[PDB]
Amino acid sequence: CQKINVKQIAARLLPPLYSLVFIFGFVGNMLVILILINYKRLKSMTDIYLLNLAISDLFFLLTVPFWAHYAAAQWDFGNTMCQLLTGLYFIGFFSGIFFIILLTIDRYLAVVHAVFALKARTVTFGVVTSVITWVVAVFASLPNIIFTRSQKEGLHYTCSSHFPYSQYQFWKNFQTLKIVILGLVLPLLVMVICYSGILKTLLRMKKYTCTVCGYIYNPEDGDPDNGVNPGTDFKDIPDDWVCPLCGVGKDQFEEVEEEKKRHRDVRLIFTIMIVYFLFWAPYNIVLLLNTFQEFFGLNNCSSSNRLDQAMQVTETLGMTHCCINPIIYAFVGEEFRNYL
Ligand SMILES: Cc1nnc(C(C)C)n1[C@@H]1C[C@H]2CC[C@@H](C1)N2CC[C@H](NC(=O)C1CCC(F)(F)CC1)c1ccsc1
Ligand SMILES: [Zn+2]
Repeated sequence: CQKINVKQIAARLLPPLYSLVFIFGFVGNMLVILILINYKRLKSMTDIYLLNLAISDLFFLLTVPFWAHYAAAQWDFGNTMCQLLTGLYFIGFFSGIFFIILLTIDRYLAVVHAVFALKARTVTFGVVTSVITWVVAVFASLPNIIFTRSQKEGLHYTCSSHFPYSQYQFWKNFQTLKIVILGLVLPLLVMVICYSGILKTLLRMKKYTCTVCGYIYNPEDGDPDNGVNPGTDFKDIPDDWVCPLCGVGKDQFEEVEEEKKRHRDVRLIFTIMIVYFLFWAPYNIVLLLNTFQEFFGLNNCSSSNRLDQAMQVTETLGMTHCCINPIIYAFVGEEFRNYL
């Protein structure tokens, strides 16, 4: 068996691709950072988390031109930069998802537990949680920065991670589960718990009109005369209940179209999380497949080279995501459109 040489392809394909993701990302993110302070004026907890999410992206973007040069030639920046850039990449990766989860839990706290929302959703506490988030991200990145060095291999310089020989398999497995759990498994649980909890709180809030007379059932008012307590969802009401005006069943009732512009905050943060999974989930799956190829997949010569190739391709897609977040704000968020 023998591995494949991708240097010839990558030295042609990666430098113009990376440079453009950089141009479009640096410009895109700086526009976001500026508009959040100079127009939006950081009024809520969302504004603090979205700001830090754009900083984590810029941190990721700062490393991009260095990767473009390394792909095209070699590592001409030394050891200091090698660790410092792999650092900003990891710190930028972890804090990025960490702030998306904090933007998810935030919407779960605003929709559900509305009484606790107004009580504990300050700008000062938002900054405090943000300081501790950037710290946790650093500690998560820390082992990966340490085992990264820039070494000369024959006539070429490299900037890669080299785990300790004696415990090579343990660090390979431990770092795989740390990236996969904190980047896919953990936020995926948060996306399931929160958004199903938000949707069930939203659903209760919907108003239903009688298609016969026009009676609008408000959940907040209910129907005490017939025995329907206030707050109760229309769907949750027994079928035997009739219209308090004409006397028709729940079947001859339709959903009132909603101006989901309150829920525009929920609709945007949902797109940030969903689109994060289109760029980062393919890499996270392949990472688990490549590390656990023996006893959990195909360990053969051909399949291993295919897995390593798929890992580079899917980490290239994941990297591209740092320039994608402004496009979501430009389309989903009506506020960003109003600035132009
Ligand atoms: C070079 C280059 N050219 N284009 C890229 C990407 C921009 C595509 N790069 C480099 C490849 C490397 C090294 C720094 C940064 C950027 N990448 C981190 C990978 C990391 N993954 C790992 O360290 C795992 C590897 C497999 C394992 F050992 F089994 C477990 C750990 C990571 C962390 C968060 S996302 C990816
Ligand atoms: Zn009626």
